[PDB]
Amino acid sequence: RHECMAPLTALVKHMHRSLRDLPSWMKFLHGKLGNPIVPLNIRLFLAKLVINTEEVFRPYAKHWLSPLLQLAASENGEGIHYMVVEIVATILSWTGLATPTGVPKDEVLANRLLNFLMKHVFHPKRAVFRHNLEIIKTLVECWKDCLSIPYRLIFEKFSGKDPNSKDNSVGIQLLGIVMANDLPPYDPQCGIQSSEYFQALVNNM
Repeated sequence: RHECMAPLTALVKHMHRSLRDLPSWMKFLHGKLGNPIVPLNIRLFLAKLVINTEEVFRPYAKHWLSPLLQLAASENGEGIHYMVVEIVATILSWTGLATPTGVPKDEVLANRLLNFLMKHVFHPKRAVFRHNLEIIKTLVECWKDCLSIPYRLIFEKFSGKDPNSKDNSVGIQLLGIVMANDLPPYDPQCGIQSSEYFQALVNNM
């Protein structure tokens, strides 16, 4: 809870009230954020400020998302996954008002964050884990454009070593949640085998 910057939020609110690029000392911030070469502390400061004041620069999300998007990628000290979930929720606070489809880079970074989340979608508390579950639910039900189901590693995270343990069921749950949308059940070019990829399902059942 690094908090020594509330007057920055106050002045941002005042500038919004006292006053499609809007360089109200803003494009300077966008440039200093777009480069992924800066100590992570400054990234944390700007992340807190945008998390507090996204509503000010609402008619600029179509350019705001991409530097934030690459900031989310490779995000490596007060708990990294915390700020990860808040920034992804804030960047998903809109659905059609801004979307990651204009450049190949946005789909690339969307795939990267997908990989990170699905390799890290678990918590023993089973409620914040469920919280992650509706996070994936919301993102898959909103975007459907930059999304690219891997079908390779998800195979073994639902299948596993075939134990009696209740470990891989998270994979089955995430498959069901993402398949609540109209996504294809299985891409033959993905998952390599694409045939016994469901045999693992029947063994798990």
